Amino acid sequence: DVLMTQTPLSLPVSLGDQASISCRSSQTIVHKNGNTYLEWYLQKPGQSPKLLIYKVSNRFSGVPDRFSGSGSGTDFTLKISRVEAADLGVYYCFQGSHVPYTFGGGTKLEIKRADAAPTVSIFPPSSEQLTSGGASVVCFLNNFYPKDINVKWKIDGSERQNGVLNSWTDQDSKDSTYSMSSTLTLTKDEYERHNSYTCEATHKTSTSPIVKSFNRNEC
Amino acid sequence: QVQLQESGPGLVQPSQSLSITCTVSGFSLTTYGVHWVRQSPGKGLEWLGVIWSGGTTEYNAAFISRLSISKDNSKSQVFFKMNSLQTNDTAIYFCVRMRITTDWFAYWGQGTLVTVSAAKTTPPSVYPLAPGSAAQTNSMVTLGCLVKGYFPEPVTVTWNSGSLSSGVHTFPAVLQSDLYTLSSSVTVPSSTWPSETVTCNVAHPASSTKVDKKIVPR
Ligand SMILES: N[C@H]1[C@@H](OP(=O)(O)O)O[C@H](CO[C@@H]2O[C@H](CO[C@]3(C(=O)O)C[C@@H](O[C@]4(C(=O)O)C[C@@H](O)[C@@H](O)[C@@H]([C@H](O)CO[C@]5(C(=O)O)C[C@@H](O)[C@@H](O)[C@@H]([C@H](O)CO)O5)O4)[C@@H](O)[C@@H]([C@H](O)CO)O3)[C@@H](OP(=O)(O)O)[C@H](O)[C@H]2N)[C@@H](O)[C@@H]1O
Ligand SMILES: *[C@@H]1O[C@H](CO[C@@H]2O[C@@H](C)[C@@H](O)[C@@H](O)[C@@H]2O)[C@@H](O[C@@H]2O[C@H](CO)[C@@H](O)[C@H](O)[C@H]2NC(C)=O)[C@H](O)[C@H]1NC(C)=O
Repeated sequence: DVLMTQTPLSLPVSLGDQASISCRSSQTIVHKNGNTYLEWYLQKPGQSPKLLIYKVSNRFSGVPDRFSGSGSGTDFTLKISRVEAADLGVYYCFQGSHVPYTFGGGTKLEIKRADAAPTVSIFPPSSEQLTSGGASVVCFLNNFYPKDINVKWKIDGSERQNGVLNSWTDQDSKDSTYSMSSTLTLTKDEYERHNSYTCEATHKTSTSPIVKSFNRNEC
Repeated sequence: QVQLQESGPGLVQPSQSLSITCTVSGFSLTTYGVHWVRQSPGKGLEWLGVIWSGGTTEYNAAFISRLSISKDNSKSQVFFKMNSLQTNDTAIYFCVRMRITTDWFAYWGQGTLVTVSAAKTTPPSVYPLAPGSAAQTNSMVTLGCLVKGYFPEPVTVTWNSGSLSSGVHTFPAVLQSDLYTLSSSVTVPSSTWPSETVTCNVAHPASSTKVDKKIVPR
């Protein structure tokens, strides 16, 4: 099989700058009909891949002039000029010259932007959930940059690790930020044993952690 | 424009088979080939096979023993079937027009998320997340929806029947006690809610469930 190797794995780029992405094939990829079926795809967050470049260097109808493909033999390159926020996602090369057709591993284009602190919100268990016997406490940490962040839960001042489930969004195409959800799940009975619930975020934008809290008895 | 609409089951029992129909509009199956591709977090994008306009099929040698592609040109349908599915076949499967020479019909369908599991279909419980009754007020208020205890993926979350689309974060689901949970947040002006209603709508196609939960102040 033809092995397609992409580099880099991850590529941060400022708005307006040029991104360059490499794809190498383990052997030549000239179809018997003479065409070199090297294609470049972009997969935006939440979407299917979309064709950008076909037959090495041809822009697919409708694709902006900023995207250009080149190369020959076993060495291929995609260049994205004047990068826009909407260009983020995962770029893949593909060869369709020798069966089985194969894809590269992908290159994730990340947009650089100014640091932004998370907007932190905490939510006690809903009355509906408590009625069913459960108690999830939810914390959102939204629209921050850079992506690195830590969340800590405290119950009556003591750090709680067990029962926390975290989830992270891809980079946002509108504002180039990241978001995170952290959910502390307890039984109703455990939940009702304690009073103070705290979500603490540590991010490079603040010296001190960002704290949101509530007291179950003040509900 | 081209559409490649897919139908078929999301949930397949281990060792059983996966059948997907791809209904093509916008070009003739008598003139263009259709490819099948899958995507997983572990193996990335894998090309599975192709059916050329005249009916010739080519398959990835890794799957040829258990993969079948066929079509009906007059109905504009392409049929994918794979046998003997195991847990490492969990993926999103796509019907695709790719590897183009001259045509304008390149298109990649929305795909069919296929989960290979003996676990049972279960609808979600949906809980509204309003700020705490003693929570302070800001110029923008964040609300949410907790979607808990469902199987399999996916769910679709919307806000105000899809009219409230900006300022939304719907987080990836996490699998715990053999069931998925996710949350969705939406941020709106404090001068809007609660005077203006905010409702999360959750659809879980596998259980045929559609639930609306109004976010009510506590
Ligand atoms: N010089 C060419 C010429 O020679 P002859 O006219 O003297 O035969 O044509 C040869 C092909 O003969 C015709 O073959 C079709 C049947 O073709 C297929 C099938 O459709 O089932 C497919 C064949 O596979 C190839 C091929 O060997 O030519 C290689 C594939 O990699 C692929 O490249 C396909 C097609 O060309 C792909 O077509 C598309 C596409 O889907 O992307 C669509 C087209 O509209 C067009 O856009 C083309 C592009 O131009 C790229 O080529 O892309 O071709 C092969 O598997 C044969 C199989 O051997 C059984 O024949 O099946 C016959 O059609 P039917 O009447 O419907 O049976 C036709 O009668 C033949 N004349 C070519 O090989 C020579 O190089
Ligand atoms: C994908 O998985 C199959 C199935 O593997 C078996 O079943 C799985 C659910 C899991 O329980 C594994 O531990 C099992 O081995 C792999 O096929 C098996 O491969 C081994 C050789 O490596 C062989 O001894 C088994 O007989 C194979 N079984 C079948 C039904 O083919 C398969 O290799 C995996 N594919 C890849 C690309 O890794």
